[PDB]
Amino acid sequence: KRNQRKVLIGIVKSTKNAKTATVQVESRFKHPLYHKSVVRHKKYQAHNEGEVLAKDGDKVQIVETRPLSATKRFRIAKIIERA
Amino acid sequence: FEERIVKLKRISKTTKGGRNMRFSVLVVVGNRKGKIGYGIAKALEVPNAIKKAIKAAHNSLHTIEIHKGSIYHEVIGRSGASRVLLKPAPQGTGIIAGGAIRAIIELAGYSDIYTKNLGRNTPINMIHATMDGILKQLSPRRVAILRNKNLNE
Amino acid sequence: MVKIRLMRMGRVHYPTYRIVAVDSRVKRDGKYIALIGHLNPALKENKCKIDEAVALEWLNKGAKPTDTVRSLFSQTGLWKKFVESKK
Amino acid sequence: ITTTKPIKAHFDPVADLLTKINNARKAKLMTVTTIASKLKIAILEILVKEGYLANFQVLENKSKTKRIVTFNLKYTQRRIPSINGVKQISKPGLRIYRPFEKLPLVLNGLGIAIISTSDGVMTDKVARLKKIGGEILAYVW
Amino acid sequence: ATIAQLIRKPRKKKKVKSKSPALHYNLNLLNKKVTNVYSPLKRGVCTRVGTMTPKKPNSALRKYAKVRLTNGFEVLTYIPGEGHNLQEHSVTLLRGGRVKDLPGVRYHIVRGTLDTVGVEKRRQQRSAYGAKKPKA
Amino acid sequence: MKYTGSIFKRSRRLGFSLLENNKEFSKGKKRKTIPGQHGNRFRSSTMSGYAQQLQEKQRMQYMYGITDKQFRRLFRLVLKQRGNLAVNLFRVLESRLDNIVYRMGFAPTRRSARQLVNHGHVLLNDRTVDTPSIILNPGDKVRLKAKTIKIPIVKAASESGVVSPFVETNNKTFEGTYVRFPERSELPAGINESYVVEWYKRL
RNA sequence: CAGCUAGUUGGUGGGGUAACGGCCUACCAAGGCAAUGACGUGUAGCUAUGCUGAGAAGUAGAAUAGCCACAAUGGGACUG
RNA sequence: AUUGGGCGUAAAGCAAGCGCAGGCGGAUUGAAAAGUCUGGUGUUAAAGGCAGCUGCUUAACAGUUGUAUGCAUUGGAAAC
Repeated sequence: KRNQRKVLIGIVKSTKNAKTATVQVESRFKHPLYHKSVVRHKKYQAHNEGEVLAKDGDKVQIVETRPLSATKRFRIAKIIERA
Repeated sequence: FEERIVKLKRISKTTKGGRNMRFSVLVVVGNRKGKIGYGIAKALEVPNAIKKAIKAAHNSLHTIEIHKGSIYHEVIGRSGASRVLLKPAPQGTGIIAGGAIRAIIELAGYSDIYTKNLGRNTPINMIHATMDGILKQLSPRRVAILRNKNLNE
Repeated sequence: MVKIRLMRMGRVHYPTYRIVAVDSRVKRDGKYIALIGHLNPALKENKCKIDEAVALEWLNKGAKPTDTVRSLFSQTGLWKKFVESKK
Repeated sequence: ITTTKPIKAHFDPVADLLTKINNARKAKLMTVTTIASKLKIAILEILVKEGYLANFQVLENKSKTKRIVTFNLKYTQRRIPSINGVKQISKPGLRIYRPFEKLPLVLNGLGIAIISTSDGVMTDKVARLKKIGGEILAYVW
Repeated sequence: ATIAQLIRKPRKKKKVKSKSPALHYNLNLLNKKVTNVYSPLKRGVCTRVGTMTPKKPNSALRKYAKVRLTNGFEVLTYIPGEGHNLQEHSVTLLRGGRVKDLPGVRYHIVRGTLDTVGVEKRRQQRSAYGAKKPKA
Repeated sequence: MKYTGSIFKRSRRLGFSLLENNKEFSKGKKRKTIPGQHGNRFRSSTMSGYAQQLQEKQRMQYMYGITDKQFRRLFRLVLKQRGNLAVNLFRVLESRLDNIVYRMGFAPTRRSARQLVNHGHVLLNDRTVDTPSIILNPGDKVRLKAKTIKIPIVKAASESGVVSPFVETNNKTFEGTYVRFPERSELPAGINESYVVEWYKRL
């Protein structure tokens, strides 16, 4: 089983769009020449299958997959509890 | 003791009806084994100014050590907003520096050294920065004595 | 068809070929997959050493030699270790 | 015991220690007082095992609410300190991280660098022997 | 400043400009447009020929030229040598180089070029002022 | 140009004998003043580091008969290797084929020796040569091609020749060998090679 | 250069395509991107590399090589 | 001026204050382990650069072998 995965913990902003949720990710990277460390946001997309209704504050995990549609590209893999 | 000069300057002060053009000179003298001294003195004519500067220099010398013919640790020469950098070059490369820097280092009987001027370049401040850097250098034996790890550690 | 061909890597008047495992639809002296020894077809008397390691793998998963490559495959004995291991 | 004088720590431990040690070295003083922290402790003993300072005792009240520490500096009868220069590379917001293969040697080995890779403070030479790089606390020479 | 600030505001260089830009611009016909291809030297045709006085330290009378490039730019230009052959719509060739005596003037004529004939009776260094090797 | 007009003027201004000792040995009442109309008194008034460094450079490359760019190439090539700088540089300069022909003593002057080398009169390791810039290594054998020995200019040098210990030769068979590297004190020392070697910060 | 975008966002049925897919289609909702720079302006083939620098790197993308785009200009499709 | 700059009189501290976002932030104990460090694996075309060597009468030059770098993934560590 040689398919790869990107385990990136995110945060669900809003699923107002029907059965589709918006997740936010914070990757920490070193600035190329200043050597300082900064963390940036990059919103991602995963559609609600219906198992759990993620409200505000739900932070989950994401796995790769085929292109499900334009601007909707990844699917949920593992869900972590609220806070 | 080669007593090489570096720069003579036609300095002048003004008096009623005329200029006192009284050119001076800066000189560096070195035994080539550790004795270094510099002399700045003002006089009306070249040879007497040279003699005064040589007397002032040779009057006040001081010693310095030899670590494989070169400095062994980093240092920056801070003197009057004029920095000069000295780096412990590998044995083979040899002397590389400007006018005053080469004068001072060669007259010290050194060898390979890495140098680079920073800030101003007026020769007297060059000499002051170089001497301050070369003398603020600590010997490894001296730091070893004031340490408990004097046994080559 | 991936073809074992010649690549004239050298100055003027002095060809010096590295033998190449390159596809048919690739120009001369282009990018390839694996390297096959080299050649200096001016110096004689075994100036034509070849790796013998991945060339046999290429032949065993599809490869087509050429006449100048037939020559080199002949003396070194590639045929007598290839067509019999084929069966 | 019973220092009867209020003391307060400045800011990040490495800088709070280096400022005091440099001011004490310049002012020819003997000891300075500061609040205690485990990193500050570790740097204190790694220094004293190199013989760069005298007595240092961590002190607490009649409770475990506040812990402080003082230290004396290695002197001579001629009254010259054992410390020559100190400078920190790590800085709040400007942390440095150094792989072993590019580890710097302070003043051709004469100086001392503090490199807390994974097991706390350790000398640069013993870290080179460990061939373990990492974060670098400060330069001491 | 603080690294927390330079991340917000990166550094910028000074971006020094060319010492003589007129020799750099090119423009064609047939959908004319400029592509500033940094030519070492462009030809031209003179439009005005005369003389101007230099500034304070010196005192002379330097014969100048007002030449139009192969593009649309117009530049002042100083002639070299003893005498000249400016012919009032004579096609010339241009050369860079500053002149301290003449403010505004920032060019020279390559002498020995298409029309401006080089000064004769020149035997020292024989390259400027365009004089061939004299017969020995 | 690879050839020079006058040679004694070079020794005049440079103050270094292009020959062994006969450059200014009272030949026609030979002198030592600087050439030109202004040899009266320019003794030492602007002796700068740059001036004397150029002086040693020209001294170093005039007695070898070299020009600038190829000398720069030689310096780069000798800088490519590892060791001491000045002595290795001098070893490379003493590895020149024409210089070794002169040290053979087979020709009175380096110019005649160089013409003989160029004209094919010199054969090296049983191979004919036409390049005066060949690099000789220790243990390399030389002969006089066993041909064109009937030269009046080669003879009186061939019998009368100073056999330096760093290169050995057989007079009658006209065979030579580059056995060991010449030493600093073995060759003329009127050249301060150091000022030359650190006169190049080119790389 | 402060808003930009309405197949644009998301779902449903079908078609389509070497295959995924608003790619299109019939229906439903108004959503989505954006100061961490959207949209716009001008600029430019990208990379290995060349020149320089001790270095962090500045700089052009020469010959040449990998990838990309084009064939007077703009569209269409067969065949393979 | 990240390595590698300053802001009294030489260019440069906003007239001052309240302050969102952001940046940085006391001490102690545990966990996880993103960063951080190190182990393996894969990969990072050739030419070119470096070094050696070979062959050009030798450099110019042609060729051979070795040589870095970064990323992904995987075993650990657990000072910060």
